[PDB]
Amino acid sequence: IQMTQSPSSLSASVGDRVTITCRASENVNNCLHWYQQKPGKAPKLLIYAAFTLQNGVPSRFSGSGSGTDFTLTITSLQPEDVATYYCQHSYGSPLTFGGGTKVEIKRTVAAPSVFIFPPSDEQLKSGTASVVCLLNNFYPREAKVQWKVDNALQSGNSQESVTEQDSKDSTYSLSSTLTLSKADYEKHKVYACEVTHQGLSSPVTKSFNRG
Amino acid sequence: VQLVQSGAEVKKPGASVKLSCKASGYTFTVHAISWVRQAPGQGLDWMGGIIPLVGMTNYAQRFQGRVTITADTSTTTAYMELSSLRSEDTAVYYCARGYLDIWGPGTPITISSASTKGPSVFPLAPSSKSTSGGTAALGCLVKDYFPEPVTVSWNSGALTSGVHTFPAVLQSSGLYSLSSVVTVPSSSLGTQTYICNVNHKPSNTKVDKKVEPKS
Repeated sequence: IQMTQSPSSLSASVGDRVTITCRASENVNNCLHWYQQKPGKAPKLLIYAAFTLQNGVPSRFSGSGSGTDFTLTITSLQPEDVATYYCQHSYGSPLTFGGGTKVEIKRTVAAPSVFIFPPSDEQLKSGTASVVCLLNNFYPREAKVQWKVDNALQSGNSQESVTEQDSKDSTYSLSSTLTLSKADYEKHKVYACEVTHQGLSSPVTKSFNRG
Repeated sequence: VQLVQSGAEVKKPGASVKLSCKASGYTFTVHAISWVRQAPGQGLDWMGGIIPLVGMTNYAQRFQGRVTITADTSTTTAYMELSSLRSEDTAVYYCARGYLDIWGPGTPITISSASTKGPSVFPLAPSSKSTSGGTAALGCLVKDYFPEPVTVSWNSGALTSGVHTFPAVLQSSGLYSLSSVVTVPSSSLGTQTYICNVNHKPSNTKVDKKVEPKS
């Protein structure tokens, strides 16, 4: 049996009512269950038998539907509900899951706090210099991070990673890591990361001198 | 109620893997234990289950011939053996108790010819360059490991507020790297202790690094 969820993702504000749908290719009566999953964690059962709330789950989660058409509702979206929601049918075998609906939060703009870390002495002894720029607790997710070495704009030697949306405050954090050989690192004096973001009225630069 | 699963592993193509799921806190024999795979793109896929009372099993047809599910009541432990491993078997493998209440934390299995490599761990030391207002950031850089995942805790799990462990990046070398950071009061860097605990189970590597302020 084929399980089809919609939408694939949605964005709502805290307090909004969220509606997610699951469509089964054939009748499954009430053998339809809902799960919540956050990045890096196991799924958690929310609702079984299409409407029965699992003990400990808050009452703002409710399910309805019968046959082929099912709805998961969140009546007042809370920040900790950011997650992907999965339906699953158990009418016979094989058990199969929907493709998931990602629920994301819209919130007010928050500027990043910006931090920079010079390479450790232990890493330098190994012959590599990683420089880390951290953007912490910002919203929305889009951010621009540029590296400058001795005032020259870099390309080609950095990698970025962004967190999932925070379950308490709905923000993101981002890291940008510049990696050079010890020799190339010792060719230059000033290392700086410049951050542009919607919540910053001007770009923020964090810099240090190799010494 | 608890399900504890065996650790992450890299396996060569064509190898076999036997995953384990140790159940506790409930009558092992009276609950079906299912194995559910979660792979990028393929999503969640049930592979089969077993009722440890008489040991009756049941297998998704897609997985018949390669999968064997067993259970050992004496040790309240369920097993899943997957043979003739291929690249598309790369996934997190969950055991879950019967719908499925209570899931284990999953066993990440990477199918690859590359050798396991444990991480190098470096401090991201707090300095004036990592202060914002009265807040200081500090962290650990966990570089050059394979396969995923590394897990990071701080102060043996006692420090969790304000921690961000970033998703790993893939370096041009084909090794992984990530950072784990936390924000703390800048005023107490002299009296508080901050240690990152890094575990790379595929290599059984465990590292603790005390992160000291720089001046």
